[PDB]
Formats: sequence, C-alpha cells, structure tokens
Amino acid sequence: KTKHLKAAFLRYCRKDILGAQSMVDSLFSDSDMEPDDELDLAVNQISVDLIDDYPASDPRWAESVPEEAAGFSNTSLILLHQLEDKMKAHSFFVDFLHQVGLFSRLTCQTKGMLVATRLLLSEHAEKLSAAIVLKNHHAKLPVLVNSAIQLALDKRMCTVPQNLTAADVYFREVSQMEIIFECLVDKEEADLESTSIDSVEWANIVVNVNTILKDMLHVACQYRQSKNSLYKNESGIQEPEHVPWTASSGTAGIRSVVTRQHGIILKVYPQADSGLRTILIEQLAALLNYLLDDYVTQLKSIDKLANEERYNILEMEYAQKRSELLSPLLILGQYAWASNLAEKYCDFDI
Amino acid sequence: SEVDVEELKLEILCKAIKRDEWSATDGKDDPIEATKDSIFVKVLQNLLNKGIELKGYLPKAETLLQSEELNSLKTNSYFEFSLKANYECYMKMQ
Repeated sequence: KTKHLKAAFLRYCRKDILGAQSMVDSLFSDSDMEPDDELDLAVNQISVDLIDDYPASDPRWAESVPEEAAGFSNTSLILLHQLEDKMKAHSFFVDFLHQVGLFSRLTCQTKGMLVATRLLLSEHAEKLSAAIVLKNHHAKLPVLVNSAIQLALDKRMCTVPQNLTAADVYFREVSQMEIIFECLVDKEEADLESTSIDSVEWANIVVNVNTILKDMLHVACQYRQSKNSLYKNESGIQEPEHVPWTASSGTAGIRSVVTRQHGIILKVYPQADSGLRTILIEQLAALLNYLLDDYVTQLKSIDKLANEERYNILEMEYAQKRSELLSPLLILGQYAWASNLAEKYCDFDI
Repeated sequence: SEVDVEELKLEILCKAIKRDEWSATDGKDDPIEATKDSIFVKVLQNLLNKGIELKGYLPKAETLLQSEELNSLKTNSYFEFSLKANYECYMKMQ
C-alpha cells in the first residue's frame, strides 16, 4: 500500500547518510508477504513508483534528508545541472537497492512493449534520463517551439511564469516529445515550399531535427553499454571496455517510437531534390537511426524462450519484412553503406 | 554594529539590480544583471592561489532578506527568476 512505499522512500533518505537503520527496515521487510507471483510484484510496484518520482520533480523521499534530492527552484534557470543531479540521485538509488537487496521483483506489457523483468524499467528510466539531458544540451528556437506545441497538445500549462514550458514530467514521458517534434517537422514541412530545387534552408531544418532524434538514440545506446551486470555485457565492468557489446539500447520496440522512425525514413523524399553532400549526411543519418531499430528487435528476439515459438517466428517475419523495406530504400542510395547495414543486422544477406 | 553594516550591504546590491533593468525579450528572461554578474566576477581575486579561504567566502550577500527589499521597490516579479538562477552558479563559483 501507499504506507509501505512511503516507508521505503524514507529508508532511502537515510541510506545516503548511514546504512544500519535502513538495513533493519529491510530486515523488517522480511516481515513481508513472500509469495513470488504478485506480492513480490507489490514491492516491485514500489521500487518502480520511486524510480518514477526520482525522474519527476523533487522526489517524495526528500524532506527528512536534504541530500541532492532537495526541492530545487522551478523558477531557476538551472534546468540542465538540476537534471544531472537527478541522474546521480537515480544512480545512488540503484546502488542503495543493490546493497540493501532488492534482488527480486519483476514489466509485463506497457504501450505495446513486452519486457522480461522490472529491472529493465530501471534501465529504461535511466536511458530516458540520458535522453532528457541530451535535448537539454541542445536548446535552440526550432526545438523549443516544437516542444511548446507538444506540451500544449498533451495538456494546458500554468502561466505563473514557469515556462520551459516544463520538463520534469516530460522526462518520465520524453517519448512523446519525439512523436510530436516530428509532427512539427511535417507542419514546418508543409510550409517548407520544397516542391522542387528552390527550397534550401527548409531542407536544412528537416536535417537539424534528424540529427537530434539520432544523437538522442545514440545516448540511449551508450547508456546500455555502461551496464553493471558481470554477466550482461562484461565489457564496461571488471572486464576490458575497449570492445563494447551489441550497440542496441535493449529497447522493446515501441509502436509509436518505431512509427516516428519509419516516418522520418520516408522523408527520403528530400534526397530527390537536394545538393550532393547534403543527401549523403542525411543518408548516413537515416542509416545511423535504422541501425538502432534493427538492433533493438534483435535484442528482443534473442530473449525469447523455446515455448510460445509461434509468436517468436511471427515477430521474425515482421523484422525480416522491415530489413527488406529498409533495403529497397537503400537500393537507390549508396551501397558503400550497404556493407555496413548488412553487418549491422549481421546477416540480411538477400 | 552601530551604523548598520549589513543594511548598506543590501541597499547597494539592490540598486545594483534596479540599474540593471530586468526585462524580457519575446517571452524569455532578459539577464540585465550584467553589472551584478560583473561585480561577483570582481570580488574574487583568485585567492585560491593566495592561500585565502576563497572557497565559502561569498556569504557576505543575503538572500531571503534581499527579496524583502525587492518587494519594497515593487520589482520582485521581474527579477526573482534570474536572481535565484544566478545564485545557483554563485554557489558553484564559491
């Protein structure tokens, strides 16, 4: 219940300072229920509800201990450093789970995504707190306009100054600010006047969004190379980090995040009318993006067990008819990138 | 303590913001505090290499007591957005 989550959130408050008291409030949490199938999924919905309050505003564990949690002013201009403090707060939070233990409880189905274990939601809230700092690092008038439109579509904003328009709640849900900064590249595109060779500046703004959605997917990938498991990607751990493991983010293939990627590929309509070097940089870019999508489908297919195989072989045909749709798209493109695409979904021989 | 040191310390740092002029350009904060900025760049003489306790040596200036004077001037609504914002990168400077 709410009382239990609000007692663990108060034992994390003391975990920054000392461990002995908080280790007895985990030992008293072996006065738990102990039936695996749903009550361990009831301390799961507690560890998950705190990993949603550590990416949110000032997390509800704060007050008693005024750590790096503290109610940072929302009238400050310190938005980026304030959110770096929250990736550190969510990092000492994963450590003060790993020691106290916190070695169980596990995602099901969320937004068309199937996920093996709740512990993928800690990794998923971490990857989407690296995404936030990346688009906080890139702040310019086109992106901040595309943001203000997105936020006003989801709901109204308070007009008591406080106008980023906001971000702490659009970090727990930053995935939405990618399906809409695409719909604002398309309504910008309707006024791009790129009917033929006349438009130029307007095919430069469609690429500036393509670069940011791309390096945001680069950041989710490298934060899945910085693992902690001594079995899952040994490189980056106590073993040499000179060779990274599979450059996939271990994303579960969202049916709105994937759709906005297969939308911006079909903005290969610009490479029809564009100067020669420009058509290559957006082609290397759309190659760089698709080599994250084919990587997350590969990581998800690897995790499938032998029974229920009928669903596993149907998900294979679905990815194979998309590597087969990413190929006719690059049959007109440069085949210097075909050698790379073929190695990226490392078969795709046809 | 008789002639009020820390009252004047405020009077000046408050007219140091009135002359700055806190404004807004196209719905965005306008940091007029260019003089307040510069004065806090001028207090530090790099006394880290002079062997002085420069680290933690800006608690001369007040904070909650400042917005008391800002209310008297009627200017709290304009400048309190970047007063605190600059007071964050003045806790990193210090």
